[PDB]
Amino acid sequence: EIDKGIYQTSNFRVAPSKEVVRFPNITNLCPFGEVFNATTFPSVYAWERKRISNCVADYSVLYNSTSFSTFKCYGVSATKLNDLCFSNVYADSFVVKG
Amino acid sequence: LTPSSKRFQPFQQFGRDVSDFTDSVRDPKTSEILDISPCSFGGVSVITPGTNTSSEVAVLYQDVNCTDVPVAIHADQLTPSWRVYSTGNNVFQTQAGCLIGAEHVDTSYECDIPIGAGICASYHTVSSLRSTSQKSIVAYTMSLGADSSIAYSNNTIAIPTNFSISITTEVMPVSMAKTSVDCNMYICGDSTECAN
Amino acid sequence: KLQDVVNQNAQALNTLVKQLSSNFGAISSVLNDILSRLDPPEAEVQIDRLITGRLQSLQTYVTQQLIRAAEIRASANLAATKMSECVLGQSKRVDFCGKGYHLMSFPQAAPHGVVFLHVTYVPSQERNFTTAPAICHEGKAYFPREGVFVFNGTSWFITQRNFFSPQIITTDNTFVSGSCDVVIGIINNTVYDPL
Amino acid sequence: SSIAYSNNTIAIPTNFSISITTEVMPVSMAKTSVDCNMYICGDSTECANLLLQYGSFCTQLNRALSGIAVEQDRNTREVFAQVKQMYKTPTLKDFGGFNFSQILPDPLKPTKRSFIEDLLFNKVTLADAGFMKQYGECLGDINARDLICAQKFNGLTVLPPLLTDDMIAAYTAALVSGTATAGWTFGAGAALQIPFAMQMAYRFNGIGVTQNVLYENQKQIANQFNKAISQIQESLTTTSTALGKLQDVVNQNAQALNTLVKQLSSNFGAISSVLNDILSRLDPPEAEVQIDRLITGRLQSLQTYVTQQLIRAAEIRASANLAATKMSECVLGQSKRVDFCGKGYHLMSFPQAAPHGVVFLHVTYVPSQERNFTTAPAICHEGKAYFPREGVFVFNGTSWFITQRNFFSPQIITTDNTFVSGSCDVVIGIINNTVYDPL
Ligand SMILES: *[C@@H]1O[C@H](CO)[C@@H](O[C@@H]2O[C@H](CO)[C@@H](O[C@@H]3O[C@H](CO)[C@@H](O)[C@H](O)[C@@H]3O)[C@H](O)[C@H]2NC(C)=O)[C@H](O)[C@H]1NC(C)=O
Ligand SMILES: *[C@@H]1O[C@H](CO)[C@@H](O[C@@H]2O[C@H](CO)[C@@H](O)[C@H](O)[C@H]2NC(C)=O)[C@H](O)[C@H]1NC(C)=O
Ligand SMILES: *[C@@H]1O[C@H](CO)[C@@H](O[C@@H]2O[C@H](CO)[C@@H](O)[C@H](O)[C@H]2NC(C)=O)[C@H](O)[C@H]1NC(C)=O
Ligand SMILES: *[C@@H]1O[C@H](CO)[C@@H](O[C@@H]2O[C@H](CO)[C@@H](O)[C@H](O)[C@H]2NC(C)=O)[C@H](O)[C@H]1NC(C)=O
Ligand SMILES: *[C@@H]1O[C@H](CO)[C@@H](O[C@@H]2O[C@H](CO)[C@@H](O)[C@H](O)[C@H]2NC(C)=O)[C@H](O)[C@H]1NC(C)=O
Ligand SMILES: *[C@@H]1O[C@H](CO)[C@@H](O[C@@H]2O[C@H](CO)[C@@H](O)[C@H](O)[C@H]2NC(C)=O)[C@H](O)[C@H]1NC(C)=O
Ligand SMILES: *[C@@H]1O[C@H](CO)[C@@H](O[C@@H]2O[C@H](CO)[C@@H](O)[C@H](O)[C@H]2NC(C)=O)[C@H](O)[C@H]1NC(C)=O
Ligand SMILES: *[C@@H]1O[C@H](CO)[C@@H](O[C@@H]2O[C@H](CO)[C@@H](O)[C@H](O)[C@H]2NC(C)=O)[C@H](O)[C@H]1NC(C)=O
Ligand SMILES: *[C@@H]1O[C@H](CO)[C@@H](O[C@@H]2O[C@H](CO)[C@@H](O)[C@H](O)[C@H]2NC(C)=O)[C@H](O)[C@H]1NC(C)=O
Ligand SMILES: *[C@@H]1O[C@H](CO)[C@@H](O[C@@H]2O[C@H](CO)[C@@H](O)[C@H](O)[C@H]2NC(C)=O)[C@H](O)[C@H]1NC(C)=O
Ligand SMILES: *[C@@H]1O[C@H](CO)[C@@H](O[C@@H]2O[C@H](CO)[C@@H](O)[C@H](O)[C@H]2NC(C)=O)[C@H](O)[C@H]1NC(C)=O
Ligand SMILES: *[C@@H]1O[C@H](CO)[C@@H](O[C@@H]2O[C@H](CO)[C@@H](O)[C@H](O)[C@H]2NC(C)=O)[C@H](O)[C@H]1NC(C)=O
Ligand SMILES: *[C@@H]1O[C@H](CO)[C@@H](O[C@@H]2O[C@H](CO)[C@@H](O)[C@H](O)[C@H]2NC(C)=O)[C@H](O)[C@H]1NC(C)=O
Ligand SMILES: *[C@@H]1O[C@H](CO)[C@@H](O)[C@H](O)[C@H]1NC(C)=O
Repeated sequence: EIDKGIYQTSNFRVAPSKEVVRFPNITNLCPFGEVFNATTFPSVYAWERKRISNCVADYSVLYNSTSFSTFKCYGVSATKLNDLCFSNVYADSFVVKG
Repeated sequence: LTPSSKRFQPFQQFGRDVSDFTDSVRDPKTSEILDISPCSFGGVSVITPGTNTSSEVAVLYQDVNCTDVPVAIHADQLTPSWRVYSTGNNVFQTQAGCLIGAEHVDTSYECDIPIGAGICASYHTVSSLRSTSQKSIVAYTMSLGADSSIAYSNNTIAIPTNFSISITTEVMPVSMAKTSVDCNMYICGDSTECAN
Repeated sequence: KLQDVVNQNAQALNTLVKQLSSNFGAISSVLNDILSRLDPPEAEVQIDRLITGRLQSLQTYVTQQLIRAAEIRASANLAATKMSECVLGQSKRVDFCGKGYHLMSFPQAAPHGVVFLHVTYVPSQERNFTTAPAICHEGKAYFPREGVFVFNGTSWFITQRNFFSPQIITTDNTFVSGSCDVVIGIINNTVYDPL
Repeated sequence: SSIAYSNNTIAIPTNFSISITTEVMPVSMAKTSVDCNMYICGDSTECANLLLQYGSFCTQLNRALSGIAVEQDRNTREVFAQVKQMYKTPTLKDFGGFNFSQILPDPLKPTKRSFIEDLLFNKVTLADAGFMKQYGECLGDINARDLICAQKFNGLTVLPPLLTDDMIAAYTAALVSGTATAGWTFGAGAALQIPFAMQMAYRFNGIGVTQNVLYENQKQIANQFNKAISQIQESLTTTSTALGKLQDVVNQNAQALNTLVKQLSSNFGAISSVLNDILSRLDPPEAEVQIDRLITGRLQSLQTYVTQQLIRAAEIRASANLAATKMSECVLGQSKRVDFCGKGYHLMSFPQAAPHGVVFLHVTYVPSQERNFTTAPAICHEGKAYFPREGVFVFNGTSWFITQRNFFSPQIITTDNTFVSGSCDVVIGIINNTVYDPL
């Protein structure tokens, strides 16, 4: 029930119904097989940094081959990784005891 | 999303203004710069004579011309009943904005509902009175006061020959309700742990 | 106005009550729910969230109350001034008590307020006349004291401004100053001398 | 300053000046509205749902701001719409030699305001022109972006006043015309017509000077009035800070709105000040943690803005109540309160519209060119003491006279001039002199 007068109203009339997604066109997927499945890995003290660029990061390719006892992401959510684009990524590799 | 004239640095992907609103983006596929604008342009005000009285309303759009309202409010995405208020025959332009859904009359009345910039609205009977019982929202220019003629002359005065005793009434607040709050009851009222 | 004051206070108090149902980022708005579900540490996290929210809402209420009390105090100071100047006296201030010339005033109690009945004098039924600034009698200019020279159809009279009461022009009614030349619009007429 | 107190010596002015001073009073401020949902979580549905959980605060904030806006319109109506009849601007603007041309609107000018009002509206810089922006004016280049577009994109808007500047100018024109033609009478009851010279004589009586002082010196008084108005116009036309208070109100409101906008860039302990960043990076639970932090911060800043606005509106309301009292007491009447209208003895007053305010031109009578005389409390004639009525005894060089206090006009001491009370012994300083008997 409204008394007579003029009232400012918040927007309920129009809501989005379409999604427009615009990613760079990158064909090749990131070389997970080379980084994760390599014959040798460095020591902890001599740890090696590699830069990854110009690729699509699709972790599903690992599902039938790699276990990943530990997978912990800090700045971001793991469920968000498929929807994100990164300006730069580095990969540090080494071996430690459990 | 609209095309933009914003000039971007060679490698910057988006632009933001002082409030950190994302003003513009660069499309990765084509490298063009697009402006991003809020879904709701600005404030809209609904004018009603009272749900008791009627279900008719008028809409006032504050910043827009009457030509630009269907684009401003995205009429193509609204319901048809909203599109009725996007464009029509009863469209009026005020300094307050564009007012749609109110009949404009050239008679000036005392202000009833203030639209602004000298324009008021009311619920008079339609001037045509074809149905003879219909009443519409009517938009008019507010009347400031009664027109009066006073004739200035030298060597002529006006002197009252009579008087009236007038008693007027003046209502003044002097007090309000004295209220007390037991904040312990308001927050953590019966909980000892919360009280600690 | 009195009803507006009542409504504002009641509405503010109702809003204060309704804010308790409002969650502030806690899991629940009911304190007992988070108390019965959660162990003391995370419970203290949620309860601190609720405490901060409710303390903020209460502070909002009290600030608005201070501002409203300031408005009411200004109104009550004006009301006391009017009781002093309109009820216990006759006010020469224009429109301070009534619209017309203030005559007297009476107070009446009202819920949380006072209603002043202002009795005023309103002149009415005006008549046009021709006037003169002064009257040149013999060689001397005559100016009215407490009046205006007015031309009735037959002869010149002097009257008070607010009420038309024509009087004969005597030496007691008007005083003498200067000469006839300086005044603009002076007219020739006799001034009655009682002696 | 040195003032020499003595018994039996008085100072009496032999001359006077017509003084016109100006008083600037704010009567209103900018009516602002906030779309809370646009300000916090403006385009995000998820954030909006969280905001719904947070509370009914937005309803209360909007209620406060709308109350302020309605109060602004009430302020303007109380100050200016104090006359029920809109008296027409007289064709001839010269009454008894007094020039009302600069006060009244000019038929030839396209603007309906008067000349002085034109100067006043030029003086204030902004006058809310920048705040209003049409559709499509905000899209553009990086240099084209300004703070008003940032305010628009975030839900903060400025509402136009109900009374147009032309309507306010019409009100002030009606007031000035009613004063020129009707006098003080239109303020209470019906409007009686009076020649301007006779109304001026009535004002002079109200001050305490007799009517003949006005009528004999009419040309000088008219010239002083016209010169004072010319000086007002000249002071206004050159750059000055006479209208600094109106500009201060404008600047306070603009700065408050700008601070409100800037607070959106401020982080409140969240990972980012941009809601979309944390939405696109974090999964909904920790996203809700960060978003609740941002919601609390922005809601708090909005509440701060609204509280400061309530306090400022209270100040403006007190100012507008004072302006309405002055319009009633100085414009529709002659005020006997000291320094309420003008510095001197208040004679009359005129209203002029100014951006969000009123300017009062107070015409006052200022005594000058005083002369020292010797005085007596009373005069002992035969056995009886004589006291002046409406006068003071002064010893001119030759003989004793009686004069009015504010203007030196010596008169013969007759039995009509003075009354008799008591005997000569009681009075201290009584002097022997003859009292003329007309019979
Ligand atoms: C009452 O005020 C009005 C103002 O509207 C006076 O009328 C204006 O008087 C001035 C002065 O003569 C005129 O402007 C200037 O005149 C001089 C010549 O002295 C000339 O050199 C300038 O170029 C300019 O023309 C003006 O035309 C005239 N009218 C208006 C509408 O401004 C009036 O004189 C004053 N006194 C009265 C009416 O007794
Ligand atoms: C890691 O890489 C090695 C080397 O490519 C893989 O070993 C090969 O396994 C395939 C079976 O899929 C054989 O046909 C090749 O002969 C093997 N090559 C060598 C050099 O051993 C190994 O399977 C890879 N492991 C994973 C989990 O991908
Ligand atoms: C990414 O895709 C866009 C298409 O959206 C490519 O742009 C096209 O480029 C070709 C060759 O220059 C043109 O013929 C098309 O007209 C372009 N289309 C548009 C929409 O601009 C772009 O080249 C692609 N980038 C990469 C690296 O493959
Ligand atoms: C006194 O008489 C004068 C006329 O001599 C009246 O003035 C006229 O008033 C009417 C009223 O509508 C106007 O239409 C005319 O234009 C006026 N003409 C002139 C020459 O003044 C005046 O109104 C009378 N006053 C009263 C109180 O009756
Ligand atoms: C004002 O003028 C009128 C004439 O218009 C004077 O008329 C009086 O009229 C009555 C009855 O007609 C006579 O009995 C009086 O003797 C007249 N007065 C005279 C002749 O002086 C009236 O007196 C004048 N004065 C007023 C009204 O105060
Ligand atoms: C009152 O105003 C009238 C109207 O302007 C004045 O009458 C004019 O006076 C001049 C000067 O003698 C004459 O040239 C005109 O012919 C007169 N006009 C009319 C219609 O009579 C009158 O002088 C003024 N009275 C006073 C006392 O100033
Ligand atoms: C009032 O009466 C005096 C005296 O009768 C008038 O003054 C005379 O005016 C005429 C015409 O201007 C002259 O010829 C005489 O010489 C004047 N006499 C004196 C003594 O000055 C005066 O004009 C009358 N006033 C009015 C308004 O008619
Ligand atoms: C809305 O309509 C107004 C006219 O009422 C337009 O203002 C005009 O704009 C043109 C183009 O810049 C100018 O040449 C005119 O001087 C303007 N007139 C006025 C009175 O300001 C305004 O541009 C329109 N807005 C839109 C978005 O179309
Ligand atoms: C009161 O003071 C005024 C202002 O000085 C005097 O008016 C001047 O008078 C002289 C002649 O005495 C003129 O030349 C000037 O033009 C006048 N000035 C103005 C501004 O009008 C006036 O004479 C003095 N009167 C008395 C009685 O002392
Ligand atoms: C009137 O005369 C007296 C002198 O009898 C003036 O008083 C003197 O004023 C001067 C002014 O600076 C002082 O320096 C003297 O000390 C005063 N002496 C005495 C005895 O009063 C007085 O100022 C004169 N008033 C006016 C208005 O001129
Ligand atoms: C005040 O005293 C003076 C003397 O100081 C009186 O002087 C008058 O002077 C003029 C010209 O000198 C004479 O024509 C007058 O006759 C004188 N008045 C007389 C002798 O009474 C003056 O009159 C006195 N009264 C005032 C100024 O009102
Ligand atoms: C005004 O003050 C003067 C100065 O004090 C008084 O003159 C003195 O009066 C007393 C009492 O008669 C004498 O003893 C002194 O010698 C006087 N001094 C001078 C300098 O004359 C005078 O009496 C006072 N006047 C009044 C009316 O009180
Ligand atoms: C005013 O005159 C009276 C009467 O002449 C004076 O009173 C006389 O004063 C002298 C001296 O004190 C006495 O000798 C007389 O006896 C008094 N006569 C009477 C009837 O009282 C009085 O002093 C004079 N006033 C002044 C100020 O000089
Ligand atoms: C409002 O509703 C009441 C019913 O409760 C009705 O009596 C009244 O006429 C209505 N007011 C109108 C139609 O203006």
